[PDB]
Amino acid sequence: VQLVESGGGLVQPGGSRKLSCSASGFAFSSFGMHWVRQAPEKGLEWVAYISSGSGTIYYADTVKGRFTISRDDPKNTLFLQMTSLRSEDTAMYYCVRSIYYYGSSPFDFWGQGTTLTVSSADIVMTQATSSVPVTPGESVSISCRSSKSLLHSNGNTYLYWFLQRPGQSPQLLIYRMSNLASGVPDRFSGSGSGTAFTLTISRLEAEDVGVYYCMQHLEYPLTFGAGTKLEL
Amino acid sequence: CSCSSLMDKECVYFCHLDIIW
Amino acid sequence: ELDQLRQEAEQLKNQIRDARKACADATLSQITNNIDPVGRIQMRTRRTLRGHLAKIYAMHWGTDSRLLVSASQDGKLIIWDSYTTNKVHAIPLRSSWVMTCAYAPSGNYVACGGLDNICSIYNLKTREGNVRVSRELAGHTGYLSCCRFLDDNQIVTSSGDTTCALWDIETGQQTTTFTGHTGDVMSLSLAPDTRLFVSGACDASAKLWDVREGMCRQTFTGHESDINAICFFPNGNAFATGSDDATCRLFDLRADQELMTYSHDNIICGITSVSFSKSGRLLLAGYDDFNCNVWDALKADRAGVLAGHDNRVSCLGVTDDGMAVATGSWDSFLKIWN
Amino acid sequence: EDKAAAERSKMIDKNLREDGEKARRTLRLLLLGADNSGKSTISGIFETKFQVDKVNFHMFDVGGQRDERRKWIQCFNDVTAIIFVVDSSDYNRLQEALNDFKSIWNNRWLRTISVILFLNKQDLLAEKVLAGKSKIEDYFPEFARYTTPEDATPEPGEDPRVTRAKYFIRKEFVDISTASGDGRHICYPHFTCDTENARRIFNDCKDIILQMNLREYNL
Amino acid sequence: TASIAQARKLVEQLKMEANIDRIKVSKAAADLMAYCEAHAKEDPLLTPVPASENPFR
Amino acid sequence: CQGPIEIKETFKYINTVVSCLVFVLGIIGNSTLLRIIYKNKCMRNGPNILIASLALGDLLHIVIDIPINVYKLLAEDWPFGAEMCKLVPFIQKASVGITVLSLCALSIDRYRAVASWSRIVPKWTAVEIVLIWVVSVVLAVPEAIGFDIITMDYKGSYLRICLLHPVQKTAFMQFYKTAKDWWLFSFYFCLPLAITAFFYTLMTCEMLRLKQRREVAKTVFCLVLVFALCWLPLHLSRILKLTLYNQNDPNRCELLSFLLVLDYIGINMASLNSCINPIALYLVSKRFKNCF
Repeated sequence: VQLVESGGGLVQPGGSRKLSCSASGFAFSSFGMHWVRQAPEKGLEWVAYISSGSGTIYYADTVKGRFTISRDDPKNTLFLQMTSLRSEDTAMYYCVRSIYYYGSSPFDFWGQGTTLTVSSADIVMTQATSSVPVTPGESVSISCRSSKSLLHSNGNTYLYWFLQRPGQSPQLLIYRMSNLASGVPDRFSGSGSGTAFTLTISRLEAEDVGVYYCMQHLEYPLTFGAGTKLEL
Repeated sequence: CSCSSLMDKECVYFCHLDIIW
Repeated sequence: ELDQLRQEAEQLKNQIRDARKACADATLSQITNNIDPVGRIQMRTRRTLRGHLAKIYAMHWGTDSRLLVSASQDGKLIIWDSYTTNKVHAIPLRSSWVMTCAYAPSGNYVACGGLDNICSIYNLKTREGNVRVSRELAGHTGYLSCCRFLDDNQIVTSSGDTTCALWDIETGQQTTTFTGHTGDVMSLSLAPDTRLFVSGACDASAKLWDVREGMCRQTFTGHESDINAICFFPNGNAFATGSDDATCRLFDLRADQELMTYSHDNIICGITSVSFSKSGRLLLAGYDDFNCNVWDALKADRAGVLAGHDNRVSCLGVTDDGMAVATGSWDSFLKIWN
Repeated sequence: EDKAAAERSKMIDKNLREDGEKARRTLRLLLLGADNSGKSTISGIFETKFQVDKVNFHMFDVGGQRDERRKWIQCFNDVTAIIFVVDSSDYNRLQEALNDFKSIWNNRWLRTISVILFLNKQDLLAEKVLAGKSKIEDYFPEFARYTTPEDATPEPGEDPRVTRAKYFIRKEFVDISTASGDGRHICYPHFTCDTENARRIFNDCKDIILQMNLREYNL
Repeated sequence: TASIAQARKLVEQLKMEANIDRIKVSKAAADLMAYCEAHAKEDPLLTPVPASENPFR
Repeated sequence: CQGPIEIKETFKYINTVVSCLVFVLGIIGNSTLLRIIYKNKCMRNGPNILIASLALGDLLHIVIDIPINVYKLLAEDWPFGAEMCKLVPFIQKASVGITVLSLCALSIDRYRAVASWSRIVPKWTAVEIVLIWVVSVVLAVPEAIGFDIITMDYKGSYLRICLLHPVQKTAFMQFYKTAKDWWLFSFYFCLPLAITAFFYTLMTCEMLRLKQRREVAKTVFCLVLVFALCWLPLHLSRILKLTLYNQNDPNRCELLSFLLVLDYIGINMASLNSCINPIALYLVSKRFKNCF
């Protein structure tokens, strides 16, 4: 499983270019793809999403009907057409891979990304704090507030947690309540009461430092909360 | 069944005794 | 000499028959005459699981009451979602001919087998996403008939080689072999504590085994014809098995005897599947006709009729929490009951 | 995410139908017979990949099974036809071959499914009756009272003793097939030795398919 | 030969099976009835759950 | 002229005994098919609903026409009102409109499997049956509007005659009566008997190019042939009207008498066609013979 994104760099504003991501190590046709943008020293933001077989294609409400994302399973490559470029479109674009079924792990693998630099009535995710220094060996807990309750009548919420270590793409930590992701230690735990959602760490280690991100999946806009940074 | 709109006594009597179709 | 061996064997059979007759002080029908009859129970089809391309042969529930595994002769192991009916996985079997499928209690593995003499196990939690076969077991030279999971590493399989095999996933080789049966063992069930497993064959006999000692412990031959399916009681010291003679019999490990016989004059076809409820109050058996019958385990009374299948039933399953019942037939439909 | 989960289900069932539609254009076949008969002339289950007249035929040959045949056949209720191979050359195993024949003819599951017969090694039968060391066909003395039928024209340049023997075997084959089952299914007695087997099996498969289709139309 | 070995295995298996302990069927029946009546309230099949708590409807 | 036919009493007697016999034979005949097609679940194939629809059409066929055709022999008053006076011609046209195309529909589906190398309620069949049950009403709704009750005094009587009104009301209905004989012939005989003969022969050619195949070829050929000769006398009677009817010659007294003879024997025999198919399936199908 490895994602490589090519293209970007300095571009004249108002121009057009093609962004391509190469997928390997998994069956491309059976996976859904998401695009997320990370502007320099700001928070995460959803861009576009394409499903398996391109049956449904969704875009961010801010750029709805503007960009174009396409996939080609036989050639094993994902494309994102940059129709127009503004000052808001300079960001650290990451490619995300996922499937949606019972027990699935959405947003579990994130690509390294490529750098592109230019020359309402939706749920909003907010965090009480923005940064805190935590000494190694102790327990650190954070909390998040959602505009609307994420407790769907099915019986589970849709709050996701991520760890973006400095110099690499974010990795999934927790995708649901009372369960853990893959390839992550068991010290991480999370719980929610429907209004205030909290994430707890049993014991913070040296590799656990970074910035924590939260994303809800109820309502496709998929807003990303403000990052909480840790210092040692 | 009636070939015309006149008295057509024979034709109207026949269609009055005719099968219903 | 040689005839002395047969004489001693006959003496042993007579001794066990006399011991069983002496231990049969009374029958529990007299005891259960006091208890309240369960009465008529009617269940509706809360979900119709369309999508199968051919006749379904076997199925196995998961640890949770939401995941479903079904196997059909078309060669497609497809995992379904009980609550929302959407397909979860579709594993194209290498061999079209399959007869059994088991879901691991941990949920990370699934297995299938049939006339291919191969016990193919698949990993459902691969990082690549698609389902791939972890390994195939070819030790059995006969047709595979049933498989049950002890854990993520051990699986108990019954095949047409008149033998039951316990496998190790890590090594892929047989751990213990049970060869006390004379007919081809077909149906295999584990105790809730995963300490003993019981099975039946075409010799009209059901034998209880222990997975580690690799030897037979108990035998039951109260049937009059071929038996098809057999399952463990919820508590763990009892079991009941169906048969082709349109009769069901329940046995107790401590008693080492038959207790009831579930038979009706109306029924003319044999049993193809059998499973208890969560508490053992209701005994559910799949029959060779186009419907399914539900029996009371203690009173041996007729409770209800489960129609809705246009072709013979071939499989039956009950959730761990007892919330739902899944019956599969050759009509390419999984019917979920409650 | 109901929408994403439903699309995955909509993806799976479409592939099931797409891969299941191609499973109907290919017709399945079942091969059964004694070990003496040359079934392979025409692991576990052996499947042969061959086709004729734009339709694929899947012949399923079993192996490893010792003697049990009354319930492993349950899986083969769907296959439209069954191929039976009889080693008529040897008379010693002829009696046990017909006991197997009566076993599957009267199966509680094979009651609406026809069978196709292939008397392999018909040549070896020919030189056996031509020469000595062969008598009564190791049968009941009722063969003496039998008479050759003139209804069917033998292949030209035939031995009248050879034709008497083979037609007698077919006559009892017809008798054993018509004893039970009524008009639910019809046994197809055919001879084999032979590059015409592929053509012969296709017409037999077309006949039962044609006969089954008219049976479902109740005409 | 194989027949004598098979007969010896059969007689040893019969002896081992006969050497096991057996209890009266009345006590086993009473235990089974007690277990059935103890878990009766936890069996949805015996007592159907209301549609509010039914995961299917 | 001494009356149009002054109804010979013998003619009424033979019709009453022969129509009642057809009625009971028709009633038990198709209803048994409906009972078998509904009580049993296995007999719910694609052709089975098509066969049941033909029997259902044959059910509604003999229910309406037979009681009122045989009544007019006893007396002609139409004591059913003007609202229903348009109901029988509309429904009875729709009564046989389903049956005439059901035979065509059965021939369409029978040719499919005979010409196919594979076989075993189909979506196409479900649409196919739905289309016929409405297209018959749509093609018979011109009969609903146009029929009326007219008073006429024949030498002194309170006779309420019934026929298609010569005023035609709408100009479209004027075209309807002018081609009423030919439209009935074209859409009940010309179009149906052509496709059911071309396709069945194609099925026979494919099936043949063997005793069962030859025998099944005769029963379908007999079924189409008996259908042609059963509805011919009723349709031929109107054919003679539109061809050689003349007012100048004073032969209308005998001409109407002869055609009225052909009208009642044709409709009684046409009702027999509605009841020979369920008895036809009994003698050709082993699945229905043992299910009786």
